[PDB]
Amino acid sequence: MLWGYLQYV
Amino acid sequence: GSHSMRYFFTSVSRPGRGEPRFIAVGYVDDTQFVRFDSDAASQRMEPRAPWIEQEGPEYWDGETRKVKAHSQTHRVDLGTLRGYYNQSEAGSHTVQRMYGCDVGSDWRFLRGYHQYAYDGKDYIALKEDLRSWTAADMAAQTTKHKWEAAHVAEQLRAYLEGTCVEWLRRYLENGKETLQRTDAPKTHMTHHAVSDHEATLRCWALSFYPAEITLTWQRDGEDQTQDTELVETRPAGDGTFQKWAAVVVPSGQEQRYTCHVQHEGLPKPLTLRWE
Amino acid sequence: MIQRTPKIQVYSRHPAENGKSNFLNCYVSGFHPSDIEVDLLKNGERIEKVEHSDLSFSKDWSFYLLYYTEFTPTEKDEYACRVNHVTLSQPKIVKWDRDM
Repeated sequence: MLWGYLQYV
Repeated sequence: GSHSMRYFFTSVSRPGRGEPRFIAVGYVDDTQFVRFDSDAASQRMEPRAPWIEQEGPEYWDGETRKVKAHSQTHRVDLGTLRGYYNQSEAGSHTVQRMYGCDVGSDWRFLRGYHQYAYDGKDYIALKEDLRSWTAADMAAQTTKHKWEAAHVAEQLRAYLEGTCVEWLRRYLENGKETLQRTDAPKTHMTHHAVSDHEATLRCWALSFYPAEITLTWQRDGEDQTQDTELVETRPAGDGTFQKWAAVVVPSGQEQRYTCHVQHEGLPKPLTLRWE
Repeated sequence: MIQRTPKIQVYSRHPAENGKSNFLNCYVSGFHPSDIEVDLLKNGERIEKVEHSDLSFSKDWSFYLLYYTEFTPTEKDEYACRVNHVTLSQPKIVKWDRDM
């Protein structure tokens, strides 16, 4: 299951 | 034994040929189980192992929703990084991201990881302690600082210690017959004459799982690392793996040479000899 | 920018036996960037029905792909893998040896 809480560089 | 779940994401810009390519794959140990490709027709996360096809529409919809969100952040990332490195709009660049987690043989959280590359070199990575970041360039310090302020490592640690390993164990249970299997290598040797005074002895390991294997030759029990041609372990296409190791044997010396195979699927290591 | 040359292996999935159906593999690995052209050849001409795996990458960030097609080996037919990449000044051809 993927992480759902991504962020920009 | 130990197990892992790992997601691999590649984004590649294509200036003047539309949106960036985005490809996501997920693996448990050496078995691929999901894919997404932005250039494919479906626009869904898709099953690649038979045991994950049993997950219902809630799973597939949610993984599709998340993978498309990953695709969009990487799209913005390509633009951000190009600005960070003062690069022109014309060239094609590459971002790669990998994260996932390991459990040990007690099935408890062992290791967690997250790393990111720009144009094939390290850009930023989560440290072993899951609290801080290692930033390669001066450009990556801007990212490090952004991520520290938004407490990303805290949120990531929670995933790696919680969701990541819980779903790993679920997959290991659900796909028991595929993922908790070992296929022992099926082994043979071939012999082919170089000339009149020497011959190549090749030791083969086929149809094995998982990919981890040691294949070595010895002469009179002394290891021949420097004199062995060893190929990269390669996929058979059916979920198993292949490897070989070869040595050049002078005439009359075949009996001096032993090939040694170590693999998790073997009751004890093998010692093979041409005779 | 970083550029790494593909390593190439061409091999069958099962030990090759004339008249018995099999899969011919071209495994490309160790390469960067990910744009690569791979063709399977049968007596020098391009095989049409060729599939490949989904792009993934190794610990050092370099890419790998398996290209593959259903085939039935015969005593006379020769197979090969032809690869082009930015690191190669010309397409590199590797012949299938039913022994490597």
